[PDB]
Amino acid sequence: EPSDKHIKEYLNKIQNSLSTEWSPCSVTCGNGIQVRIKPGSANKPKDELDYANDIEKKICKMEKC
Amino acid sequence: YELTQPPSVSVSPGQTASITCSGDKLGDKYACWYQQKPGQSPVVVIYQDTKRPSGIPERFSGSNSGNTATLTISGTQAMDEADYYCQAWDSSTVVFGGGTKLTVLGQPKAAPSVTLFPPSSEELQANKATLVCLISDFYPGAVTVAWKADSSPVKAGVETTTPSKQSNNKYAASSYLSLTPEQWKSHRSYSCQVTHEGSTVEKTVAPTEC
Amino acid sequence: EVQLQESGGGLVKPGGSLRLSCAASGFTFSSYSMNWVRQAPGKGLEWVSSITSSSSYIYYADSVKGRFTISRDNAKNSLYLQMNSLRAEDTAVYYCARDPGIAAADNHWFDPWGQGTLVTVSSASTKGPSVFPLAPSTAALGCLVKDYFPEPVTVSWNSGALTSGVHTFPAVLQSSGLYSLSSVVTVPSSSLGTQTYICNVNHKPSNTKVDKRVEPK
Repeated sequence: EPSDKHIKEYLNKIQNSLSTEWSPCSVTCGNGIQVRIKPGSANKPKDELDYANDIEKKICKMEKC
Repeated sequence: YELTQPPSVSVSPGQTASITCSGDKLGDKYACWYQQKPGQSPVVVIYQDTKRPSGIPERFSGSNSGNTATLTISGTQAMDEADYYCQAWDSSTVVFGGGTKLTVLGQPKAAPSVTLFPPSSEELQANKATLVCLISDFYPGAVTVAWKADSSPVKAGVETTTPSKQSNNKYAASSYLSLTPEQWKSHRSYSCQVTHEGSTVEKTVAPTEC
Repeated sequence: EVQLQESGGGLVKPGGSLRLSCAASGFTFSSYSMNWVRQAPGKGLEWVSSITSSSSYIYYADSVKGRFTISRDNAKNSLYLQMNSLRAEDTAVYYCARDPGIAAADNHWFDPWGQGTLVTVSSASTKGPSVFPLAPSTAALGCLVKDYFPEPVTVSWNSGALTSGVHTFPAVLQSSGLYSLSSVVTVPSSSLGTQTYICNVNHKPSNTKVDKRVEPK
């Protein structure tokens, strides 16, 4: 269960690719996270986004260990 | 939401200054730090808890966890003296800490340079007269200014600033004595006397001199 | 060069209204959230208001709610702050500030800041300065800037062509409630006959500029 602060750290890390498309997995081995902008928020400019309203997260499990 | 900082942190040159910023579950938020020198606009030195903008000296670092964001200045130099403000974000409201004044102690002592100007001819012909005593490049930043008419302490017409930091981290101050042209022309002299660390620098001007 | 320049400050009567503007350049103004921040003299920074790129989301500090209105004109690369029902405690330098953060991560900071514009809420009247030369005896010469209100006064030398050796002293508040300051420049004594020295004293609150020539004797 990754904390919201750690999820926000990944959002900042991939700030250049953050979109409504699921991000790459945060790790290449083990349990990581994937993040995206909600499809229903696709038409909001970047500065009008909000973590609690507009961001989705899901767990990913990579096997390249 | 409220952010709290110590009002004052002091450090010796080359030592580490630790400036804290505190708030309820601050570690779950992003913190940033602004530097403000006297008479200038704030400048961000740390953002996103730990990130340092290009151009900011490498000796500034930051962290944020728990209930404390920490600005760390390693090997502090005199030029790092400033007020430091932390800032966070809570439900679209931007919150600033109250600010920490960073003092670098143990800097070299410096006696004040004192320049005393007589009343200008233009001001005298306007039936006014001001003696202007400009005090600069002293450290530490505490002086007491007294004026003499010939050799009598002046008890009226004196206005003196609080010392303020210069760009070289020494201090500046100014003192003004208002008098009449007839007082200026009729006394043998007037003196501005600046006492710094128990020693005094006196400058004198006279109407019968140029 | 990313730049923000505020204008519109000055003296305003209690209960009066004033509109500040902030002109932006060097970045795509229309895509950034913009903020106003203020700082009372000798006090700390206090956030005032924010507006997103499209003006769709606006927020105010509780201390200004119902009295101030933030707005923007993207076509003019301009940010505005309409200030109504002003009180003595609104006296402050007002700063324009860009937010280049990552809103999706709740990650907000201000960079850059404008130079600020001073708003003085007072019942007193403006007074422009009386400027006198401080003739030299390297030599020191300067200008005495006497009896003005309110702050601030700026002083340049030779229209900004002379910057080295310039020391403009912080103003003294006087018993009359008026301010006075001095600016001095240290110059080579040999130039005292050849080089023209002029202090340019600007007191925007009274719409007064004085260019005082400072000659020997």
